[PDB]
Amino acid sequence: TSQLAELVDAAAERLEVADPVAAFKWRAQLPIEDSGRVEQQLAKLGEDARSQHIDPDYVTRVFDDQIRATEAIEYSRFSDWKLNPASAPPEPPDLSASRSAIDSLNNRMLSQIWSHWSLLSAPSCAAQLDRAKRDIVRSRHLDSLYQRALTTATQSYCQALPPA
Amino acid sequence: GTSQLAELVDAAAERLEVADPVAAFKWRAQLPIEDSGRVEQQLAKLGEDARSQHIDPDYVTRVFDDQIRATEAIEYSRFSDWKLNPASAPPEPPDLSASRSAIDSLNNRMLSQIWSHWSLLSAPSCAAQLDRAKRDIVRSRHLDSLYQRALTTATQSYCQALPPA
Ligand SMILES: [Pb+2]
Ligand SMILES: [Pb+2]
Repeated sequence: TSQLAELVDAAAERLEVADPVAAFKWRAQLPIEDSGRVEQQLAKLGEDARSQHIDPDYVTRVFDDQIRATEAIEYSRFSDWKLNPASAPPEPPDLSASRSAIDSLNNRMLSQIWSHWSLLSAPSCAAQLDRAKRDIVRSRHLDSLYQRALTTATQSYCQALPPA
Repeated sequence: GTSQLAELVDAAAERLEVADPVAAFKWRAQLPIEDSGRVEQQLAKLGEDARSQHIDPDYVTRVFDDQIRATEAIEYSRFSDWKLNPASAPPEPPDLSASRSAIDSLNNRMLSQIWSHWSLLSAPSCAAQLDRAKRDIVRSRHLDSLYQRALTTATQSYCQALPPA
């Protein structure tokens, strides 16, 4: 098992929430973009990082990637549902429920980042991440879109700097 | 041999291809893809255009509702792509004037073809001749899997229902 399996799995788990979020927005006719909200979600995460003495700029970069990957999945689903609306899940969970699940995933993600700091900042990170991704892509039989989204979500992981 | 519906299906496909410059503009301008009120205006004008040529406006409204949804679907797919890789979004894309003119011309080509092929669009042979036309235009325009799906959605109301006995 890759030593980055937990963090790449958490990334994938957070990507799973794009679908019910999209489903809800589709039915409610809400826009996918929410620049104000994203700006603020990243604010809290930055401050959480500072509290644990985790580099906030690294954290905000990673979560920005994560959020864009999620937005990409929502747009892809809207594309599919414009082509064939019958596919749109009729009774998705409330957006507030999805957002609370996301908040909890974020906390776990940040904890896994801190736990793996020495590895994320080590030269073996690129190799370990490619292995973690390859394993999870196969084991979850992730489709093309989710493979791409996972790449985007994890693209800044190995940018961590070792402690002073 | 060429489907009698190839000219119509080719216009539909060329009109779908306008999704690309339109999406690139909306992306840079930070505009959403959708606008229900805009689409209802566009559909209303198409109905008026149909009436002017004594084409069934309800039929034209259904066909163009499908065409517009299919176009939106392409626009959303590009937005997905550009969220994953923002550097791939076309930089400093041109404004929508060319796209506007193209859509006006293609709307007119489509409507005139619906009149020209009305008997076929109403006949049992429509389904197979639509299939033949789609195959021929997918090839001639080298349409990828996204545009193949979109062309299917755009043309799904072309063939009219037949008597049930
Ligand atoms: Pb580990
Ligand atoms: Pb899961």
